[PDB]
Amino acid sequence: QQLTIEMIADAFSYDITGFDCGEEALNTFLKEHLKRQHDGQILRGYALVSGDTVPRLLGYYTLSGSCFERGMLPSKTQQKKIPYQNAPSVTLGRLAIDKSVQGQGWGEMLVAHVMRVVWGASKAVGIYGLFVEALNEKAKAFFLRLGFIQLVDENSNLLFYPTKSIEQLFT
Amino acid sequence: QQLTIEMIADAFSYDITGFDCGEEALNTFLKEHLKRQHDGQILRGYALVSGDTVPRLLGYYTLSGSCFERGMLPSKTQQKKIPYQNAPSVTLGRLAIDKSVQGQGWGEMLVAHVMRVVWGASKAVGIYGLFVEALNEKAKAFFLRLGFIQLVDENSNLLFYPTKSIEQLF
Ligand SMILES: CC(=O)SCCNC(=O)CCNC(=O)[C@H](O)C(C)(C)COP(=O)(O)OP(=O)(O)OC[C@H]1O[C@@H](n2cnc3c(N)ncnc32)[C@H](O)[C@@H]1OP(=O)(O)O
Ligand SMILES: CC(=O)SCCNC(=O)CCNC(=O)[C@H](O)C(C)(C)COP(=O)(O)OP(=O)(O)OC[C@H]1O[C@@H](n2cnc3c(N)ncnc32)[C@H](O)[C@@H]1OP(=O)(O)O
Repeated sequence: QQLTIEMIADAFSYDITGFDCGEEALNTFLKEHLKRQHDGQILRGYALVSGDTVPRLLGYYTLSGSCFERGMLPSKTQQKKIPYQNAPSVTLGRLAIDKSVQGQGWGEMLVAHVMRVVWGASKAVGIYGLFVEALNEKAKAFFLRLGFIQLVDENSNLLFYPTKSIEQLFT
Repeated sequence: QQLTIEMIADAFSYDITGFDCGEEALNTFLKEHLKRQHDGQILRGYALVSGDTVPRLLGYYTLSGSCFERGMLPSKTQQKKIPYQNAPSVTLGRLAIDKSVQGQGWGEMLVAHVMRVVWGASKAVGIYGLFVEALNEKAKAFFLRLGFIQLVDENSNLLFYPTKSIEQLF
C-alpha cells in the first residue's frame, strides 16, 4: 500500500466515504469539523492518503498550539527549568487510522510525521514538547510504547513527548 | 536597512552590555535568562542587531506556544467558532527596544516580524492569533495602536491579534 501523508488540501477532495477508525467521535470529527476548524485556525490537519484518482483518506491527525501546567511534569528538575505556571506546547488533538489499514505501523508513521512538524515548529516558536490526551487505555498504551512520558499520576491520560527528545530523532 | 532582525544565534556573541530599554525587568531578562530559555525550548528569541564585528543588540522579542480562555474574546459570536474552552495561540512573551533607537518605528518593525513568524507557524500548527500581556499602560497603548484587540475588559492588560488579521497583512 503506497500511502502518503500531506496537509489536508484546500479543496478537501478526499474520498472519506466508509472511513471508520473504530471510535465514532473521530469518525464524526473527520466528517463534520476537520476542514472547518483547519480553515478557522483552531487546528491544522494532515491526512494519510492513497494514490487513487480521487485519493482515499485512510488516516488523519490535527495539531494545535497549547500550553500545560508546569506541575504535571514528573521531573521536579524539569519543573525548576520552567519559570512560569505553564510550559509551552503543541497538542496532538486527534489521531486516527482507518480500520482497513490498522495494525501495520501507519499509526506509528503518523506520529513520526507529527514529530517532524513539531520539530520544525519548535525552532521558530517556543515549544517544550508535544502534549496529548489519550482518548482511552488502548490509545494510552499506544503512546506509551512510542516513548511518551506520563504526566500527573499513573492513571492519568495526559502524556507528553519533550522537544528535547524530538531533536534527538533528527540529528 | 541599518539594523536587521534574526533569530538569536547559537553562539550569542552579541554586545548587550549597554542595552537599556527603560524597563529593568526586560533588561535583566535579556542578560540573565533569554539565551537559556531559548535553548530550553521555553521560548524562541529574536534580536534586532547592528552590523559591527561584535553585533550590538538594539531590541529583542520572545515567542512561546500557548492557548487562552475562549471566554476572553469580546465577541460572543467569535467564541462560538472556538469549540473548546481554550483557543490556540502564540504568546509574545517580551518585546523591548533600546532607548537610543526608540521612537523610530523599530518596535513596530519587530511586531511586524513577529506576525510574519506567527503567520508561518499558523500554516503548520493551529494558531488562532497572537496573545500578549501588556507590561504597563505605555506598552498597552503601543499594541492597541498597532491593531490588537482588548480581551476580558477595558482595564485588562491582555491583548490579542487574530491570525485572521495577520493573513490580511500577508
Ligand atoms: C488524542 C488521542 O487519543 S488519539 C487516539 C487514537 N485513535 C483512536 O483511538 C481511534 C482508533 N484507533 C486508531 O485509529 C488506531 O488504533 C491507532 C491510531 C490508535 C493505532 O494505529 P495502528 O496503525 O493500529 O498502530 P500501529 O500499527 O502503528 O501499531 C503497532 C502495531 O502494528 C504492528 N506492526 C506491523 N507492521 C509494523 C511496522 N512496520 N512498524 C510498526 N508496527 C508494525 C505491530 O505488531 C503492533 O502491534 P501491537 O500494537 O498489537 O503489538
Ligand atoms: C509583553 C511585552 O513585552 S509588553 C512590554 C513592552 N516593552 C516595554 O515596555 C519595554 C520598553 N519599551 C520599549 O522597548 C519600546 O518603547 C516599545 C517596544 C514599547 C515601543 O517601541 P518603539 O520603537 O519606541 O515604538 P515605535 O517607534 O516602533 O512606535 C511605532 C508606532 O507606535 C506608536 N506608539 C509607540 N508607543 C506608544 C504609546 N505609548 N502610546 C501611543 N502610541 C505609541 C508610535 O507613535 C508609532 O506610531 P506612529 O508611527 O503612527 O506615530
